[PDB]
Amino acid sequence: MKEFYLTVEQIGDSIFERYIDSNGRERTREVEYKPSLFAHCPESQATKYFDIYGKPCTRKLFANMRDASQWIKRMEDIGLEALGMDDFKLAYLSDTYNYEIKYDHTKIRVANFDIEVTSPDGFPEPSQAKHPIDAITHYDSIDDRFYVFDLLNSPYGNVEEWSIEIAAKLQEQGGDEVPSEIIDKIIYMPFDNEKELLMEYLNFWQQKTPVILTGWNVESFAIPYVYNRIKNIFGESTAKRLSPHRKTRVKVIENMYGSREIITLFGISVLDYIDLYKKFSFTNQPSYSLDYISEFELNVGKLKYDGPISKLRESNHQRYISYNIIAVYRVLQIDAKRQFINLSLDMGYYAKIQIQSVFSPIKTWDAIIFNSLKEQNKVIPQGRSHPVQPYPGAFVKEPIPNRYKYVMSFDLTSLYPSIIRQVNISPETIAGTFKVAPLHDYINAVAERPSDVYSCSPNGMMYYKDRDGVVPTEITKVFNQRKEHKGYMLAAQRNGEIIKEALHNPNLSVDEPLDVDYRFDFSDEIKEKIKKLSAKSLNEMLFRAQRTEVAGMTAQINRKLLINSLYGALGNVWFRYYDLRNATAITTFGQMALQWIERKVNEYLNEVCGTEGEAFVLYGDTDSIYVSADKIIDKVGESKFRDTNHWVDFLDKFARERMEPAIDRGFREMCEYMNNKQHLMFMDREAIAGPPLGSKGIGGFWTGKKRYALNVWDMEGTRYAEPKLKIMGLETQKSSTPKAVQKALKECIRRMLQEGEESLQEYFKEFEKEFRQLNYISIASVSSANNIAKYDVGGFPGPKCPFHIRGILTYNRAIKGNIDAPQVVEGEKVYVLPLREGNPFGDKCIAWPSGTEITDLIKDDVLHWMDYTVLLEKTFIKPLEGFTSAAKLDYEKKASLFDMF
DNA sequence: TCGTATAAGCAGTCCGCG
DNA sequence: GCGGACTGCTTAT
Ligand SMILES: Nc1ncnc2c1ncn2[C@H]1C[C@H](O)[C@@H](COP(=O)(O)OP(=O)(O)OP(=O)(O)O)O1
Ligand SMILES: [Ca+2]
Ligand SMILES: [Ca+2]
Ligand SMILES: [Ca+2]
Ligand SMILES: [Ca+2]
Ligand SMILES: [Ca+2]
Ligand SMILES: [Ca+2]
Ligand SMILES: [Ca+2]
Repeated sequence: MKEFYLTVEQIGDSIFERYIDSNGRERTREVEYKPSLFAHCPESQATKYFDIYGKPCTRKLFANMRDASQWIKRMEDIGLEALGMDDFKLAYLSDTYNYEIKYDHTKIRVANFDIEVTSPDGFPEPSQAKHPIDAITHYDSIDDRFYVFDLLNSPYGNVEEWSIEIAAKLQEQGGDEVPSEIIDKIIYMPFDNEKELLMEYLNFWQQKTPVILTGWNVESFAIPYVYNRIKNIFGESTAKRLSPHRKTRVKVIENMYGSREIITLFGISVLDYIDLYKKFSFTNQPSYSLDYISEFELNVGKLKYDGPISKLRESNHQRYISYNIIAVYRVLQIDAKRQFINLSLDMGYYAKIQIQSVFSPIKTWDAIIFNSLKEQNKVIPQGRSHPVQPYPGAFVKEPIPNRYKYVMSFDLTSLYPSIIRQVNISPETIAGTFKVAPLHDYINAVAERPSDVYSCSPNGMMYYKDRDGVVPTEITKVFNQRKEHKGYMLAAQRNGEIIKEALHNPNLSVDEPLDVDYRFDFSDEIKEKIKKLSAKSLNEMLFRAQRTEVAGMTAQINRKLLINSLYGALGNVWFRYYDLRNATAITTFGQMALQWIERKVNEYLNEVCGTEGEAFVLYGDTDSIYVSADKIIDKVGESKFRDTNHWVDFLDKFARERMEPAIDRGFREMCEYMNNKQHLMFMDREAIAGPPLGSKGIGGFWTGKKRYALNVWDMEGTRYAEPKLKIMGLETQKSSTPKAVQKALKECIRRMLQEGEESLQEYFKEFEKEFRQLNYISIASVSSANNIAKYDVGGFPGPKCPFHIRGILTYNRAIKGNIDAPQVVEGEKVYVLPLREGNPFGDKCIAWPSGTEITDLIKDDVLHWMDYTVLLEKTFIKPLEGFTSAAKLDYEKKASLFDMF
């Protein structure tokens, strides 16, 4: 096999590299890597190294890395550019792995771990580590085993061994239902004392040293706790055995308001799954507890136990260990689904970076562009200091708030990256500027042509047309990878719909799901077989189709994230290629393109309908337009259509055969006007929306910018078995809105779009009547809680105190003196409830940590004093009134003359 | 919330608005 | 009570 790195570190003048050798063996080497850096040199001198602008460079080879660093400093003191890759370990990887890396994941040791710590006096601070570690479950991907380290004897209780037999049993037999598929994979090691537990853990760690280290909150909790606990018990040198090169750093993470400490373990790549989830999942969650996320991702039941977690070990050690094991498995189950580790390895090896650098697109892109340029003996510029400066972004059209019955939307593919490619926007392709007319003049094609030589953006920038810049070249590669995976995702989605249809008529028979690749559109043969399957097989196939879709989603959406972040990096001061001229060139062209095509689509439709000045485009945001199709439907007449799918097909065909060609012509003209290198403004039909044929549904509505709902029949070539609500921006989509309220509002919107006003009034009346029965958690609002101390004046609300922060202050007073009560963590989320006048809490709201039941001593009081009226008016009625007035509908039946009978 | 970007919505405080 | 000025938070893109 081809060799690949696992981890790389710089330690003084040595590179420490763990890698897989040609035989598949894990090795470690120390290399006295001599880095090269570059300086500009005279034109006369003959060399093979040039900077990105074609200026000649001389290579300076340093006796060691510290010399290179010292040189960079002296170059700053002199006031001269020190060119080249200043992160020497990236240069080492580039030198050592000068080919496309092909990695074998089966050879990479992925460790998933979780620890337990009993604590009476509240949260066990990792930096203190004052309490014993009494359980560690460590899953190893190479052995495929859960190693369980169990403390039998503690100052907080002596306990009996965990029993694998009870662990396996159903909860109905008094067991813990540890999943039967892992029971055989558990290696249980009980211990008489904490020191031997920890010593053995370290010896184990040494034998099976993680390359990738993950888990849930491992970076913020488990790793620092284990490290500091071993430190406190044995000394630093022993704690540093967690690093394979015996080097660690206490790393301070700085944010806006305060800071925390993590431990950097050299020669390990820590990918904390919470952090992976937050970056790559594209969710915003009310809580980030593992139970909550597991429930959301996997539909698994919450881990059940009585009493505080501080008493679970001594009261039920059996359950204590089993839940520790299960918590580790849950992260693996989430990864089997979401596949973020796979993604991180793909991105990391592609860029030739430390795998943990996938969190940073700036680092990812710096390394991709460096390797790309190195290939041509080109030399990257030095990073520079820049002041943070605002710059303009996308255009968003102000919609007329209204119902909109028939809507067809159109969307530009991967817009910002396409702009970069079309215009040829790169640090080294800048050709100069041209005198800019107001944007409106370009949109209406009355402005003078910017250039007859260069490719232009309406911000005034001109770019070379002779060759592609390194940014277009490298963004195109990842764009093309994204395209492949999105193709797989949509095929899986279309395949899902095929299964949902067949599920309407399941066969009464025993059979097995078809062995198929859901990444490809089902053939005719597969379609026939599906029509003959049982519901049990169809459901398993639907589950599998949907897992394939999710896998594709991860792969495609995060490649899209990476390429859109390359645009965003052009507007970040820490990026090597930071240039506000390039960032603005991109955003300004985007603005032009959307308004240009709006004008075009309007002109085209006014023509085919034989009108003038009619607004067919009702809305647009950044890269997408929404076309009112009412007139198109009316031109054939609703009565001519057999069913919903009939007009959906007709619109599909109108969009494909008539509008897209007009849209294409309009963008090709704009490409010529701007003299761009390559036409890449590809705008395709996205959504087809409208009410069910023969219903009183309104189809869709907008309330304002970034706030709308559509009843969608077809999305990007996926014809739904059942219409799908596409709701953007409205309270149903906000994590701050109560769960039960999101669900109720969503159903109000469903009724509006699919059934009409009367149906809506039916549902509202019932919800209003019954809502006081809803679980308090389901009707709690959610908010992040920043700067709690700032607004805390002697335990009371300071000036301008935010409503949710007031809740927390109320809560804090209610749990005063109690170090066992859950504390609200700064920067984390809270549930928030209003409180009726004259409650014992002494204020108008209370807040407690999200994902949790509120502590038992105040629960009854909260439940008794909860202000249901305020709750209803704020989270439900106000948003609903917003929706309905926008749509010219009433949620309550207005009195009429018929009330006389 | 360490980790690419801007546009823009709504809740809530504070206080004006004769 | 509603709006603007502003903070806080959260979406859409
Ligand atoms: N997370 C982000 N970071 C930076 N820029 C973004 C981000 N999301 C969107 N944008 C900008 C760049 C995008 O090209 C543009 C429109 O985005 P969006 O409608 O999500 O899809 P897209 O056109 O980028 O890809 P596609 O439509 O192919 O899925 O807005
Ligand atoms: Ca736990
Ligand atoms: Ca699209
Ligand atoms: Ca798009
Ligand atoms: Ca059938
Ligand atoms: Ca879009
Ligand atoms: Ca097309
Ligand atoms: Ca009480």
